[PDB]
Amino acid sequence: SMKVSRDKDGSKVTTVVATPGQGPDRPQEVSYTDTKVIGNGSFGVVYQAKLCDSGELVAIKKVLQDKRFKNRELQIMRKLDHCNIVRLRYFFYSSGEKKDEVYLNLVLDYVPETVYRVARHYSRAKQTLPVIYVKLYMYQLFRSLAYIHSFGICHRDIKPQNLLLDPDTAVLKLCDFGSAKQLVRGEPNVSYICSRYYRAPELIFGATDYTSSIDVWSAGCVLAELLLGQPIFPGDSGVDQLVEIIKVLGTPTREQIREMNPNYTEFKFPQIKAHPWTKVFRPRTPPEAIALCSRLLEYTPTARLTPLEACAHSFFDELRDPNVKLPNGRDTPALFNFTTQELSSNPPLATILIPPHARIQ
Amino acid sequence: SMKVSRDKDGSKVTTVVATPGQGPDRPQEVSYTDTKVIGNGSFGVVYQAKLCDSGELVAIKKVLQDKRFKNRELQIMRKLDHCNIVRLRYFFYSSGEKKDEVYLNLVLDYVPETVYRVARHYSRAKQTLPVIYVKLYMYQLFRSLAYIHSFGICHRDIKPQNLLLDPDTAVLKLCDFGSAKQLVRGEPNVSYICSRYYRAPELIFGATDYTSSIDVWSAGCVLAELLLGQPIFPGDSGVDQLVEIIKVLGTPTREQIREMNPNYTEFKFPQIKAHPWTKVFRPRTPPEAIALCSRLLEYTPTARLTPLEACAHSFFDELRDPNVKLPNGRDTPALFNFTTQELSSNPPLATILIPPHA
Ligand SMILES: O=C(NCCCN1CCN(c2ccccc2)CC1)n1c(=O)[nH]c2ccc(-c3cccnc3)cc21
Ligand SMILES: O=C(NCCCN1CCN(c2ccccc2)CC1)n1c(=O)[nH]c2ccc(-c3cccnc3)cc21
Repeated sequence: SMKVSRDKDGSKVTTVVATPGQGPDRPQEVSYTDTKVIGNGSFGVVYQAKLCDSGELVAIKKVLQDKRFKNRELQIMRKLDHCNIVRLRYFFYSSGEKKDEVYLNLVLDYVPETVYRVARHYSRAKQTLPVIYVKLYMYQLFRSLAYIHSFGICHRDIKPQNLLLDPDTAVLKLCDFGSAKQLVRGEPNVSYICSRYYRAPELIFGATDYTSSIDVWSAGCVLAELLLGQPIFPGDSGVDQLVEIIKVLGTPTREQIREMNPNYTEFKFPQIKAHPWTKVFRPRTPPEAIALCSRLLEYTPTARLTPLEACAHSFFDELRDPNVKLPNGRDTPALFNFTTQELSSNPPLATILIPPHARIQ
Repeated sequence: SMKVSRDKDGSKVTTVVATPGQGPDRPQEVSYTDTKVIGNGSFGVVYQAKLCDSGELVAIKKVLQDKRFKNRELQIMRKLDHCNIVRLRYFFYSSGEKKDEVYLNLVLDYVPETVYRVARHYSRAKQTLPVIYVKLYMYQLFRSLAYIHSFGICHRDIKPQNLLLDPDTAVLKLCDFGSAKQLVRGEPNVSYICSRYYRAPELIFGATDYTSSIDVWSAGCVLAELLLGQPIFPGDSGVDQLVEIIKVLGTPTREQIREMNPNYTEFKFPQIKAHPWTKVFRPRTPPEAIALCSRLLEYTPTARLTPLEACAHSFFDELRDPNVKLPNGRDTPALFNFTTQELSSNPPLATILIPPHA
């Protein structure tokens, strides 16, 4: 149930009874106005709304609730609390019209921009993003992957449209968990997840025993695209994307093929040597960025860095400098407030991850 | 070896010793001029050129040759001869500076347009291609699939970009055989072929025991797109594409899933009723066109029409009318010159496929 009403200016106000996303189940009376759509697609609509009291903007994600099982994205978002993941404020059920069908409404944080839109403005104007921002956005993405992976949860759809940005504060928040799943060893998972251009090679080869290192592949593809100004592995079909990977990574050995898809899909590729990564990027591209990519875009899934090991990479050393500032002069966002959960994959890395000036009493 | 030279007006002329495509290996001296790149991508470059002895335009596809095996696309082109398939006129090998790497060059026919660019012109102008042209193109596409399927060959990349058009003559020619493979029962094949928007469901579910009916699915996707003015099953991911398919066809039954990919990817889909096909298209969309789409876009790969059965669909009856003509006044191109090879899937169909007046 929801109660539609209005104000003196006919401004029109919706009031629902929602459950808070985190914390104990204490229903809340939430009133919002100025509902406008911000793109639909597949799952359903994603609306923007203004909360009547605080005036804060929020997002509402309206999808159709299956009456059999509870919604998997709901169950994951409720376990998550991290500064680089879009927060689930409230959720409530409703019905559009008659239908006899129930809708699930996820009330999330609003963030004005996406990496996709930002990187597209620079690419249209024949330029690239300032490396300080590429460091800041990549770091916060790797932080969010390290957090969700600590729970065994794989995003399975890392792409620039899923990376929200506050331009003022340089904050990045991972969004869209409608494909995320907990990966349990020995259970099979569908291989048709993840968007084209960002799918790991084991996904293209149809493997169903893939681990969380697919997200790291994807992130490596986001980084290279910020550096190149265009997708590094484009293609309208599996075969085309493989060709563009071979061009960069070289032909995969019989051993590397086994690590990806042990089924061996029974295909023979043209034998091309390894493109020296330094020849892939612009001349002034920082060597440490090229180093990070090569360690993320690996054939062998287990040879790829983990998210936590990526943050500790020398490419992010400038972020650990005590004097680092945003170009507009503000302080950087929270970068070093790691929890025990985040660090659980490798707690000794906090000797690098937490810089000395951050542990000053 | 290729001998670069010039004419006497300052034009630049290339002369190679090439092997005719469809014949005994007996190389000739071919010369051409006016080399223009018309697009590359993945495989390599695709030029356009003019034969010095006839001024005929030709396409040259240039790929890199693996010294291990022979090129699979060359081996297929040499066995194909159909009026709705781009002919391989000659082929020859060449280099390019040092490299120590050999390039294969396929001299193919030139056709000035594609179904993609023509479609895109009507879409941008908020019109739909007139149904006569949708019939003509779809029909010749199905003849070309009926032919190649009769050799057990699957194209595996049926999309509008690969459907060449001569606009004056209304001739369509299939092209790009760089993913084509003969499909033998019991041998597996890679599931990562075929462009997005046009991939059959068993491909999205990663099956490797698929048959030629993947091309028929792709064909129906072309048909729906020409009717609608945009792709029917868009999506940047397999999940996104399957949702668009569930929207139209309804939730696949546990039976239909086993027929597609018996492994069962292990996924649960939302339960959506079948969208009545007549509510997918514009109001004035011919019911026969909708009827043919429903028989091409089937979950069960064996429930789909074969290319030859689709040629005999009532949607193409106007093409077998003795008085049909093109909108520009010319006669329709070859449509009924079937061969035994082409009809071998189902010879009884000749009494429909070849009208009394041909
Ligand atoms: O997309 C989110 N902001 C994007 C804002 C970017 N412009 C969009 C609207 N406008 C514009 C658009 C087009 C042209 C011109 C102007 C101005 C800013 N989101 C949030 O702010 N909170 C979210 C929570 C979940 C999801 C989401 C995304 C995908 C799948 N599932 C959930 C998205 C957001
Ligand atoms: O595309 C073929 N005509 C299409 C011609 C259309 N242009 C003309 C216009 N425009 C352009 C206009 C102005 C400036 C720049 C460009 C480019 C496209 N082809 C033929 O005519 N013969 C073929 C044989 C093989 C293949 C092929 C393609 C891909 C993979 N493998 C084989 C294609 C053709």
